[PDB]
Amino acid sequence: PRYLKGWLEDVVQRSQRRPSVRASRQRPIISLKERILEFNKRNITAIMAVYKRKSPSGLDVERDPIEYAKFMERGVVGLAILTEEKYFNGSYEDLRKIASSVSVPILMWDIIVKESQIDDAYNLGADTVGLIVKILTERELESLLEYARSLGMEPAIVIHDENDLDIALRIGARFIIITSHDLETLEINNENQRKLISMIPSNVVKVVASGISERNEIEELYKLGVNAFEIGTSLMRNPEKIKEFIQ
Ligand SMILES: c1ccc2[nH]nnc2c1
Repeated sequence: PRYLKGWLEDVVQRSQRRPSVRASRQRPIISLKERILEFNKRNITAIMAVYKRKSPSGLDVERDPIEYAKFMERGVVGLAILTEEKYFNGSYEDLRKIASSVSVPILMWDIIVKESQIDDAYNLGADTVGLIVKILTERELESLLEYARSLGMEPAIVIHDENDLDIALRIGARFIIITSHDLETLEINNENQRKLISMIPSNVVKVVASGISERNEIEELYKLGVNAFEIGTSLMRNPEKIKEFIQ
């Protein structure tokens, strides 16, 4: 990984040490990227709900993971499940239970630094993972992107800024998450969001993550050509908002 400081440096060490999990998957991979393109074609709003009990910015909630996933299943294009353990209070067990219990594609949301975590996502039943340009060197991103593809996954490459986007396009990303989360400060910062969306080429499926809490926000972003929307903290607090997002 890159040289890092702070809570991200802690998580990267934790990820580096994390043992490979005993698990095996119960259905073939379903491409999240392709399901997004199918929603788009059907003129259906494509929401990726996130399951997480805690977040480094302070979310703290208890909700049963299988009940949340089944509630969400009919409304979402897919689910992102936290498996990072310390700051999000997730676990691979949450992903094992969810991916065996619902039919929609699953992204395993974690800080991925090594091939064996991608093997963990595959063996736990996930269809894809995020690879974060701020964590990884360009060489490690190329290597992990190819490794994920070799398992039949198309990973989402996560970007925060223009330097990240230049790397994501150079390595041949076809699936990007644009996040407004500042890893320092841990605040939502949308100042570059519109510019970055406008710089993503036609061959790349784009998803936004930015503390979305209103249908109006999704509406405005869809007009800019965003394909799907990662929504986490608002749905963890009020799951019933899924209707407002997709009605
Ligand atoms: C990993 C996987 C998905 C993400 N969405 N925003 N930030 C992410 C990091």
